Amino acid sequence: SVSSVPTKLEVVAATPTSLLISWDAPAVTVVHYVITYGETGGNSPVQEFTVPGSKSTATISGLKPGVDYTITVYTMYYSYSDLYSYSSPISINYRT
Amino acid sequence: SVSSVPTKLEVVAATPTSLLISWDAPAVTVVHYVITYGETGGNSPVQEFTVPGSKSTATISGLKPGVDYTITVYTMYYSYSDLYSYSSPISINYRT
Amino acid sequence: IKSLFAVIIGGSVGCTLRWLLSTKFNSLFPNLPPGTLVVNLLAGLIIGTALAYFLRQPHLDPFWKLMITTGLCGGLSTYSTFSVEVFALLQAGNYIWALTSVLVHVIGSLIMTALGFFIITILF
Amino acid sequence: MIKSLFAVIIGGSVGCTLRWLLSTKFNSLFPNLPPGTLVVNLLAGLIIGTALAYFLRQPHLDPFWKLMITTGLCGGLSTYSTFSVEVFALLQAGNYIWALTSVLVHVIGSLIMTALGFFIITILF
Ligand SMILES: CCCCCCCCCCO[C@@H]1O[C@H](CO)[C@@H](O[C@H]2O[C@H](CO)[C@@H](O)[C@H](O)[C@H]2O)[C@H](O)[C@H]1O
Ligand SMILES: CCCCCCCCCCO[C@@H]1O[C@H](CO)[C@@H](O[C@H]2O[C@H](CO)[C@@H](O)[C@H](O)[C@H]2O)[C@H](O)[C@H]1O
Ligand SMILES: CCCCCCCCCCO[C@@H]1O[C@H](CO)[C@@H](O[C@H]2O[C@H](CO)[C@@H](O)[C@H](O)[C@H]2O)[C@H](O)[C@H]1O
Ligand SMILES: [F-]
Ligand SMILES: [F-]
Ligand SMILES: [F-]
Ligand SMILES: [F-]
Ligand code: NA
Repeated sequence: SVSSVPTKLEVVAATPTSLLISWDAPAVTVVHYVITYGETGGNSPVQEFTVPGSKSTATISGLKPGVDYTITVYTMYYSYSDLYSYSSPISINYRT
Repeated sequence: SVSSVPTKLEVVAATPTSLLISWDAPAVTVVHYVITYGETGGNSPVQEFTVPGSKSTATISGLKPGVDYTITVYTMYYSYSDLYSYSSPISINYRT
Repeated sequence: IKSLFAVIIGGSVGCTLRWLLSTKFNSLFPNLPPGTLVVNLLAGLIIGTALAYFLRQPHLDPFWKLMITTGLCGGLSTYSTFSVEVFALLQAGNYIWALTSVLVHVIGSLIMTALGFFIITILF
Repeated sequence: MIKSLFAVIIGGSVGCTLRWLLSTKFNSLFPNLPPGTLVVNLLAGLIIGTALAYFLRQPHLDPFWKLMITTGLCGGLSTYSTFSVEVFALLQAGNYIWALTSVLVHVIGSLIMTALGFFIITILF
């Protein structure tokens, strides 16, 4: 009954080559969040990196100016039934 | 297989009206030892008192001179199967 | 074999209770899962009352003593789930609640055993 | 709910039976820190830790096997109630040094075994 997916994923600050994102944590023990990002035109490899469970923001660097990016976030979390497992993702688009 | 009854009950020192007794502890978690004493001729009420599990001696006072006494010692102890229970006694006779 | 039935019947009742209470309640407060806490506190209470009661009734069947302690209290309580909860909190950088979980489970479980023992001793 | 109930009972019965045999056989050898009760908690900590790391890497395995190993076996094998009476008895007997030692060794020991279980499997993978 408790959701392990984050909510309110959004870009709070941007430069031409970077984005600062934030999200609301789900009501479960999150061990780490996984952030994925890639060019929305789908001939470009998607990259990922983790951030600790205590954090609810992340910086994405090394982007190209004036390009549409798709950014997703999911959790690796502890629950009673499933022990360590991965959540479904939450997703947004943003143009540098 | 492990005995909860003490061993080597004996009088280590005596006056006409008192006895100092000692014993070897059994290989179990003893919570307290119970000491009983009374006149071996059975028209006399038996008295008892406890001593902490850490102690293995006790003093008996207020005895009559030149009288045979029966002195017993048993334990209240913890074990896995029986939790808290009382041991069988070990017993000696001693004439003041 | 008769002793084995006491362990299995008692143990199965305890494990089943732990399974229902944990899956129903643990998710309500993830920093200190309340289903796992309640089963340990409750098992502490039952073993404490058994401690005081069996002392006064030395001639009870060893079948009933075994079914209540090694069976029910053994199956109901848990140390393994207590560990993964704390381990997960440590991995998540949540040290304050990892410490709090350890203190509340230990201090809480001894307090419940004391209450079980002294309530029955005060009655008898 | 019935297939899940079998996993809990089969796993739980195996764990409880193991705890019963190991405790009655060994606890009396060292009464200040009963070794049967310690070993079952340390062993359950090891198994749950290895499960933690393994099931993460195999996310689509049957919930029957996960339930039978964790809530069943590890749940039935480990014990908090026996841990309490042992400590309570030591406190009543005035044996404070071993009451403290029992609490530290069970807690610190059980977390260490869970860490080993998790990191051994993570290091292999
Ligand atoms: C019995 C001994 C007990 C004490 C042992 C303490 C060991 C702690 C350091 C081990 O090394 C860590 O390994 C993690 C991987 O296993 C890495 O986490 C990375 O990967 C994790 C997911 O695998 C994420 O949760 C983290 O946020 C991310 O930093 C982390 O960088 C690295 O330092
Ligand atoms: C009393 C005896 C107990 C013995 C058992 C000890 C517990 C062992 C679990 C260690 O887990 C580590 O926890 C770190 C956090 O606590 C994680 O750091 C992660 O999170 C940190 C911030 O919270 C970042 O600084 C790190 O880079 C990042 O890897 C790290 O990955 C993870 O492996
Ligand atoms: C930390 C978490 C919470 C812990 C739970 C609460 C503590 C447990 C109850 C302690 O029980 C008492 O312990 C005393 C001390 O062991 C005993 O005194 C006995 O031993 C004393 C010390 O030798 C003597 O002075 C007394 O006369 C003698 O009754 C006493 O009988 C016993 O009822
Ligand atoms: F454990
Ligand atoms: F916990
Ligand atoms: F408990
Ligand atoms: F203990
Ligand atoms: Na258990």
